[PDB]
Amino acid sequence: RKQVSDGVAHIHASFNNTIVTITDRQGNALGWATAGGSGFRGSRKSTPFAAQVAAERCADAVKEYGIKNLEVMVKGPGPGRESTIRALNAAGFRITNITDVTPIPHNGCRPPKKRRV
Amino acid sequence: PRRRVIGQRKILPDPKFGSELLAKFVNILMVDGKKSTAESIVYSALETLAQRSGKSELEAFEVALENVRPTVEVKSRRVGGSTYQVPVEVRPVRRNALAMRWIVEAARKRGDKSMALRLANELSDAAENKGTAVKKREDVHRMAEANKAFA
Amino acid sequence: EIDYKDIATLKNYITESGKIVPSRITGTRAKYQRQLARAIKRARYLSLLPYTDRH
Amino acid sequence: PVIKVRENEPFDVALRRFKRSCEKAGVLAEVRRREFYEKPTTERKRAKASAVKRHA
RNA sequence: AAGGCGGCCCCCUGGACGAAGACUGACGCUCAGGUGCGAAAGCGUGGGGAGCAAACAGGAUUAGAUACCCUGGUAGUCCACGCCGUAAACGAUGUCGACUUGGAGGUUGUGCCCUUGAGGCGUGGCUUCCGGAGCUAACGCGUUAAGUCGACCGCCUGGGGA
Ligand SMILES: [Mg+2]
Ligand SMILES: [Mg+2]
Ligand SMILES: [Mg+2]
Ligand SMILES: [Mg+2]
Ligand SMILES: [Mg+2]
Ligand SMILES: [Mg+2]
Ligand SMILES: [Mg+2]
Ligand SMILES: [Mg+2]
Repeated sequence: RKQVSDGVAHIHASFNNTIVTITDRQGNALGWATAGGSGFRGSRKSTPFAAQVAAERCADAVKEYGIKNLEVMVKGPGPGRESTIRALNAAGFRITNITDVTPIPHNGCRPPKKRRV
Repeated sequence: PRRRVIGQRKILPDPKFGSELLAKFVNILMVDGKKSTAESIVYSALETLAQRSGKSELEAFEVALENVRPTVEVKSRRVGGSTYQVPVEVRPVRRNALAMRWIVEAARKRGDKSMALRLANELSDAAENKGTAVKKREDVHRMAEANKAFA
Repeated sequence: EIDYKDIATLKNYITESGKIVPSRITGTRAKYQRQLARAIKRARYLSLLPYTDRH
Repeated sequence: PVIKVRENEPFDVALRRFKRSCEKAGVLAEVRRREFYEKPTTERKRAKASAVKRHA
């Protein structure tokens, strides 16, 4: 609909899932897509292939605004940390800046108990 | 094949045109150890294929095999309990070995009158890349390009 | 001999991300790697030095 | 880790330079570490065990 | 001292160690009784409550699952003042003192030698690994002794019962 061209690619890659959100330089959401929403579950959900198809679906629902250049921002671990960025460049984008924004406390909150498995 | 690093058996070339690649194909179509009734179906499907495509019996098979020839395949590997498909690039000798195998097996699943017809029409459907033989390469391409991260 | 004010000398003992660099990599004496951190922290407070590569 | 893509530099190299900037900083190292709580007796045990291992 | 103690800054304060001399003149060691300190949980009153999480509820797993896993979650964890006085409170080694080959480090003082944007030689305090004599049932310990001696105190006397 409107024009933007330069934006920000935001990705929340967690051990369970990967959320791909395409936003502008200010922080306003343009469009999004996730691995869970892509039509995968459990095991298939937390794979780099699912993170690949999420970036593919995301680029489609946003090219109506007409984006050409975007600076990637990586949050958290798990698969889809790299496979998202790859599926993004090969889809038709100029990657300006890749940044890791994984939240790291300076010893604050007590984390949950260790899983006895 | 743990310690023993073996080579490969170099089977005698074809009695007709002299190609070793065809001598492999006849051994693929051969069943119950009958070489006399195996090469007889392969030459009858070569004669009927070149006649209804425009001669060149050496090259009319070369058009049908390049389409069914794979470039990448997957290998099932249990790393941490889970089975991960690893994409591995196939060797030039094994490239044709699978391409020939998908022609014989797709023609076997056909409903034609004879194997001379089943094979000749399969080599015709693979030269235009619109059959069971080219699809087995297509599904092998979709599975290799999906697991492209664990390369 | 070490000071928080000397932000020039200090900028050599901190990473791309801002984190203080261990004595193992710096090859510094034990006594001073302490004096370093106290100063890096001191200057960090007085915004003569950052905390994170985000700001 | 902030990585700026340079002129005539490939996407392949810029990604590989970022993965090495993360490896340098301890991104996935601090995550697996802070995923669950570890008692002071448990970390004092790891610190003592890793000193024993740092004796070749 | 042990318990224990970790962002940065100030105020108050205890101990340790080194250099140089000066002063006191055995004022020392140890200690039943006694007195004080003493992790966590727990208790009382009053606040505080983000995260975590006994109990509890729900969802799963299972033959069952009053568990392990998941979703929630109360006490508690935090502050103040009181109480409790126990831990595998462990180096499972009481305190003090004297003596007895060595090797590589770590930390912290100080005496000196050099043209020094570092080292060279000593001399004290603490700490880690290996190891000699010796000791030990063996494992091991080994000048930070579990060696060789002395002073004093605690304690043991088959297992279950307890
Ligand atoms: Mg006198
Ligand atoms: Mg209370
Ligand atoms: Mg729970
Ligand atoms: Mg109560
Ligand atoms: Mg007791
Ligand atoms: Mg020893
Ligand atoms: Mg011995
Ligand atoms: Mg008894």
